[PDB]
Amino acid sequence: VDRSNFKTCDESSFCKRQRSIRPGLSPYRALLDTLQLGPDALTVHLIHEVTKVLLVLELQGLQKDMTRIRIDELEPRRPRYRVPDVLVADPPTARLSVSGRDDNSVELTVAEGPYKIILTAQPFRLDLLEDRSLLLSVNARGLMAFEHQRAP
Amino acid sequence: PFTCLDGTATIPFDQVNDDYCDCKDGSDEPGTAACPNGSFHCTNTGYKPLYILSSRVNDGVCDCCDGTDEYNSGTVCENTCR
Amino acid sequence: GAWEETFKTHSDSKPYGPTSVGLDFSLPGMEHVYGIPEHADSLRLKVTEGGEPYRLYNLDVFQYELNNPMALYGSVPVLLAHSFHRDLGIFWLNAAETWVDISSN
Amino acid sequence: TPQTDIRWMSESGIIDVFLMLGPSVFDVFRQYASLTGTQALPPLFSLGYHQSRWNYRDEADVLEVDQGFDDHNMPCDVIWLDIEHADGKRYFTWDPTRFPQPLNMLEHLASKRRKLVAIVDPHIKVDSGYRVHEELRNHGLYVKTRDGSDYEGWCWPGSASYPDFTNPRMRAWWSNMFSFDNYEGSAPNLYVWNDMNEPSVFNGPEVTMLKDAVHYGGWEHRDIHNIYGLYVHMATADGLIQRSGGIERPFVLSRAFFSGSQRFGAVWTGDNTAEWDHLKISIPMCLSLALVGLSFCGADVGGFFKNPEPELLVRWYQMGAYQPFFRAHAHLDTGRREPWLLASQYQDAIRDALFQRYSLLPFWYTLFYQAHKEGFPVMRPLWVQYPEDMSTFSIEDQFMLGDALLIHPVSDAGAHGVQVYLPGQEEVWYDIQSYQKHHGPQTLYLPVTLSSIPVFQRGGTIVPRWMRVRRSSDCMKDDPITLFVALSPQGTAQGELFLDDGHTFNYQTRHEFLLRRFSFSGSTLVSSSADPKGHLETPIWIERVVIMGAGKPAAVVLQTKGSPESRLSFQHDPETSVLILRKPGVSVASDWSIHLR
Ligand SMILES: NNNc1ccc(NCCOCCN[C@H]2C[C@](O)(CO)[C@@H](O)[C@H](O)[C@H]2O)c([N+](=O)[O-])c1
Ligand SMILES: [Ca+2]
Ligand SMILES: [Ca+2]
Repeated sequence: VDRSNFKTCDESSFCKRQRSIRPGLSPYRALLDTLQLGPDALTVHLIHEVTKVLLVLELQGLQKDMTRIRIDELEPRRPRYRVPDVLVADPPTARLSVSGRDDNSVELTVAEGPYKIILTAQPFRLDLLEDRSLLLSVNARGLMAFEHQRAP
Repeated sequence: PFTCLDGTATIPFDQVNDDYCDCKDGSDEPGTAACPNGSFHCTNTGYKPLYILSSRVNDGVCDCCDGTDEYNSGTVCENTCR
Repeated sequence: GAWEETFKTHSDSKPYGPTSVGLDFSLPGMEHVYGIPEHADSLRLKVTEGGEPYRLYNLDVFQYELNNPMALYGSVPVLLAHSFHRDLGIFWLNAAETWVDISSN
Repeated sequence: TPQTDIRWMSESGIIDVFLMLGPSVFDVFRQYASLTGTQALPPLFSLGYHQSRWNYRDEADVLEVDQGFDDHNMPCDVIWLDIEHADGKRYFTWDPTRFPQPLNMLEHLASKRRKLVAIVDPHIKVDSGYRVHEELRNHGLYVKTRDGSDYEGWCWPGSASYPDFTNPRMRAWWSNMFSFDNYEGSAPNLYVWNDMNEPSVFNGPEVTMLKDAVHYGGWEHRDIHNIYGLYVHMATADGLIQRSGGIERPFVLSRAFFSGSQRFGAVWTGDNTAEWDHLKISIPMCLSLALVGLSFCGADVGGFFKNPEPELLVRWYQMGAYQPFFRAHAHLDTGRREPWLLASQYQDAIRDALFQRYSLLPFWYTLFYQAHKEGFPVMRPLWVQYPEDMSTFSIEDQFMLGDALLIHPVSDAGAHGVQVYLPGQEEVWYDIQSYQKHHGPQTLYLPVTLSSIPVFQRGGTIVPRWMRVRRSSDCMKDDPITLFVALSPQGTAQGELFLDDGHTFNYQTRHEFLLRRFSFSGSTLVSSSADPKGHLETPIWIERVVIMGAGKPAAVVLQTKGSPESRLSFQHDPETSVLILRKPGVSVASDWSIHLR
């Protein structure tokens, strides 16, 4: 039963860093001034409040009642890996619409409903609903962590 | 009519080798693969006879040296009783 | 260990430094989650609060043991949540070493 | 108030997550399947029984094993060749003393209508006399280190290099290596097992490849690790397709896998142990794989490490007979445990388990066709079929095959009974051995013997069987079907049956297949087409109908398109309410109906 051959989370330096982040107030916030509704996606800039790192959230409603969330750096020194050959097709998208807005929130409707996505600006948060039933939240515990590419 | 070797029934002769198992001992299907406990007799003319499982009739595998167990399976068996 | 890092006697030159990514998800109404093979563990996934997270990293583990979250030979980063009222799934499309924490409240 | 939180932490790449909103679990199956695809339809033979070990000695040993199955009347479709069949673990080769004429061995197995599987691992012995190594080295297709040199690690042949399967040019090379001209000694009845494809590296960190090795495009190994095995699996399966001219369906078993691996064949749970708790854990492990799309799952029957006692081996065959990938396999230093080497009482229960599996192949094949078309798992937790019964949400000593069969294998030494939870409000369940009907929901105490496999058929379902068990599935694939109709409390039932040639892509490229719907209501059994696009030349016919839960009719009438109205003889057991309709004799491609007057 000698498992010293394999790392625990503590012996993995990125696991130890990430897991040390505990539930709390997230330092990320969406810049609703940068919001853009494209043909296939909604894109909005995120920012780390302390480090001022800029990320890009790409939000997509998809056919068959699915949502895709992709986050990358806005200006990366080098490209990040995106998994190829696993998806059998470029997933067919459904149109998003802004159906509600205030100073800290943007409500998005997937096609003509009943699915909605609430993007909270500060702190950054995503809520997914069918009508008025909350299905799922993203970054509700503030555990989002994105280590940007530093000088090598 | 025909009666099983174990007396479990009596059937018209059109149910002997009719490719459905009607006797508990398999005796109504000596020429087919219909009974799970039946046997097929390899005559093997001029040589040693052989009994094989009914499940090996027309399975596409040559079990008798004379090839008579494969008569409607798409496998053509040569005579190898030599 | 944020850049150059050693484990036992093996050295990772980590030329790009720390680049990890992470994100949490809340599933109101869900008490039962399943999936993320491969682990020699129960069908209903356990909470990881007092121990190790589930690990997804294809590894050859000699004489692996039962009822633990060690990463085994395959990794499918897909989690299913089931309740009386609904079913949901999360598909985390990432090919790197991935750890998964699960907490119930 | 109850809530579960999930946190994902990855070493590199972007954040890329799909939220699949259901609302039912079958909606989630369809959602995920539309993203990563569905289970590849296995060739029928690969759903039979596989006999393997590390290692069969030589060609004579393989042929003795083949003859052993026939001499002891046990079915088997495939015999497996582990790493000792090659020349010093140089893959795509044959040991010149022990496997000098592989074409003859494969031809002997072909004459028994059986297949062979050979292991091909993705590590390549560093050896200037090894043509595979020379070509990959000369074409620069190996994983590299930061200084530009080819990576060298340790595995079965000693020092070995690792092809860069993330490079599409490497995968095409690999696929072409499986042509009958390149893989000398291979033949159409030879299939492939990809092992150690994590990749396993004996002198590497955590027995795998260094994080900072470099792949195609400059990506680090830390970026790509968990799809390395998938690329091996994919390239191998494409190679088995290409070598046939695009006609034959592949069969590839892989140890490492990722999302999407279901498109390329089967997986198994690796090196388990000949112990009772490892037998038990095969259910939750394969159930967790089924839920995420990998339906073609299994565990080594008898355990890989150590020697199972005869009772444990019996229970493992019974368990494995009702799991999707069904292979016995064993470590180099274990005793031989081909199933006829045990005492007769253990042999008889193992043979009974094999017969049940072979009889159920039409049912297995149809479940895999539904997995292939819809993305629905073959093996299912009870909560998938009873999503509102909260007492099933954790069950893992029991599983379902489709919606029709509930299985509770014995997994304890010396057990005198099992406790079977039969779920469902207004549901009935038939013990397929005693035909006893049981109403749900209840926990039934079922006494067992060594030969017991607790299996129940759900009321409202129709299960097709080949009751003529032969030596392999190729021998059976033109045989007539027996239909097992389990009547719901409303006197209804339904089921499906998929048929094709058993091994090609003609079902898809030429629509050469049958998909039949069988339905019972009122007092009539009806067969109709569930897909009119499918036509198939086949001699398969309906030789028998077994109806559970039925009274004695006064007469039984069959009507078939193109035929006069016919009368069928029948047998009824008043104790078990089982009705057997004798020899309907109708082609499985024909619409027909049987009326119970
Ligand atoms: N060259 N170095 N020498 C060396 C010799 C012996 C060992 N013991 C390991 C025993 O574990 C086997 C792992 N099992 C693999 C592979 C198969 O056993 C054969 O292909 C297959 O049967 C299994 O199904 C498959 O899962 C080791 N070592 O490093 O452990 C190194
Ligand atoms: Ca007859
Ligand atoms: Ca024959």
